[PDB]
Amino acid sequence: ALSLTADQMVSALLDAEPPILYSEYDPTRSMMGLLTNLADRELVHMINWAKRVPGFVDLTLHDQVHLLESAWLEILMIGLVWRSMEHPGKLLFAPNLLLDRNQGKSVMVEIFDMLLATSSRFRMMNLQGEEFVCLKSIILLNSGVYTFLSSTLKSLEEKDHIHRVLDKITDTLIHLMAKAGLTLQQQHQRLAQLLLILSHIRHMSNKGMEHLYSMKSKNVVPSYDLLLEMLDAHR
Amino acid sequence: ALSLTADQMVSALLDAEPPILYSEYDPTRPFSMMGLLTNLADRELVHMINWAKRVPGFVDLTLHDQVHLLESAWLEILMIGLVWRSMEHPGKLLFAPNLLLDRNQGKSVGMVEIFDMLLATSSRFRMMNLQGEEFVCLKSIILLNSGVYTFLSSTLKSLEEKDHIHRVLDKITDTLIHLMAKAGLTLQQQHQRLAQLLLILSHIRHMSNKGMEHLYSMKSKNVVPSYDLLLEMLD
Ligand SMILES: Oc1ccc2c(c1)CC[C@H](c1ccccc1)[C@@H]2c1ccc(OCCN2CCCC2)cc1
Ligand SMILES: Oc1ccc2c(c1)CC[C@H](c1ccccc1)[C@@H]2c1ccc(OCCN2CCCC2)cc1
Repeated sequence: ALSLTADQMVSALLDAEPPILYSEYDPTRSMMGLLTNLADRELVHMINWAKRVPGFVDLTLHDQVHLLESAWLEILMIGLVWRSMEHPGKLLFAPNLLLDRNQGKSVMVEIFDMLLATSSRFRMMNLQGEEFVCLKSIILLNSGVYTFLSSTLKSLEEKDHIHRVLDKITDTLIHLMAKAGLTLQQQHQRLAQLLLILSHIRHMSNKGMEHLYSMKSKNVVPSYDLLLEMLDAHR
Repeated sequence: ALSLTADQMVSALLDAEPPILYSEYDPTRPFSMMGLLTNLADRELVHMINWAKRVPGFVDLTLHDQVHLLESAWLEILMIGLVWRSMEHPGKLLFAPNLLLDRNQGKSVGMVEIFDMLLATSSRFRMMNLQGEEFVCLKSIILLNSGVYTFLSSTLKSLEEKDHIHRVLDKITDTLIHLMAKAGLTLQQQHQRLAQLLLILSHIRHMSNKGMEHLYSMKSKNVVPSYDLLLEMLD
């Protein structure tokens, strides 16, 4: 896992990409309903993607669940922002569900606006697909790593492993930038620009989690046990 | 500001550092908690405004954008300051030199949750052996980055403002790399450490959101600094 080359890391991540799902509605002849149904179906595929992120299945089941519990909304969001990049002023939730900010005003527009701004920022930077899949894996590995409130020997080893995998993704990002002919200065500047966007994505997830919690619906935040069930796969 | 050398940037940030304040209580009296922390935070905010104006490039911005940046970043900046001065006190948070608290003392006034996250950040700083020069760079990055994706304006002036902010952020990136090269780190180690440092900022954003949630939940008129209060201090 930690022996992969930069190109091999990229190929692994590109091959692991989840599919783009459609919204489920009768196109012949409810907004939050549609988004929730979409998000729920994406989550199943996200679990498959996560297990194919180099290093992720080396972790205990418990730590895998903790990471996904922390990162799942950030991952949905960065995927949406990536899909939306070439659609200025709109969010491509699905190919049959492309919404502008006005259509967010039915429940939400605050969140829509933050996502739209991220998409624009990605457009301004000319974010590449290879960079995107690196950033998405970084979110998965990083978002929950500081909240392992455990200091068992096992936990120390798990955190050390995660930071080693995060280092390899850093090396990989730098490599893609060197491959594109960027100077050393441009490389570290772009690395920093990309990573700083992750704090905003964290911010957006927190705002969105605040909404889901306020709905006071039993199933709207994925339980540890539900995440456990999807992750704890038999063979 | 964009013409400062790396060493000049560091010197300017080091000289701009705010003082360490004390908690205001009669130490001869029996040992409220939120009251002490709030009084401390309020007095720190005044010095924070002073610090911000000495961050190279910050006063080049419009008053309105300065307020926006501080509105977005002020709790993150208090938190990173806390985590930094707690670095050499494992298991404790050094709110002030006369107010060193462990997690059991956080349980008095949903605070232990926030205490635990702060403690974990301090431990992460400790393990990375974070340096003072690095810390002031990171704090400046928070000030400039946290609000830059939420200006929600695309006037010519706002385009110029965002461009300037990203140029200053780039210079701070250059500065961090130079500090690491000065310390003898290889190019690989430099990029990996830059990444490790910046990824911690997502967790600090997370912590600020959790804390803002508490302050808002108090329903007290002045506990979240208003736009116009920040404007008066920034005049
Ligand atoms: O590609 C995507 C599909 C749907 C979404 C997003 C990306 C980005 C955030 C969205 C959002 C809008 C308003 C409030 C909060 C978030 C929305 C979305 C809606 C609902 C969600 O949660 C539904 C609950 N559901 C239960 C288990 C997991 C999710 C997640 C995301
Ligand atoms: O060095 C510092 C002084 C005080 C603090 C911190 C750092 C870190 C977060 C703290 C916290 C504890 C519980 C909940 C939220 C945050 C607490 C703190 C307490 C109160 C605060 O807000 C008071 C309101 N006040 C009104 C204008 C500005 C702040 C901010 C930070």
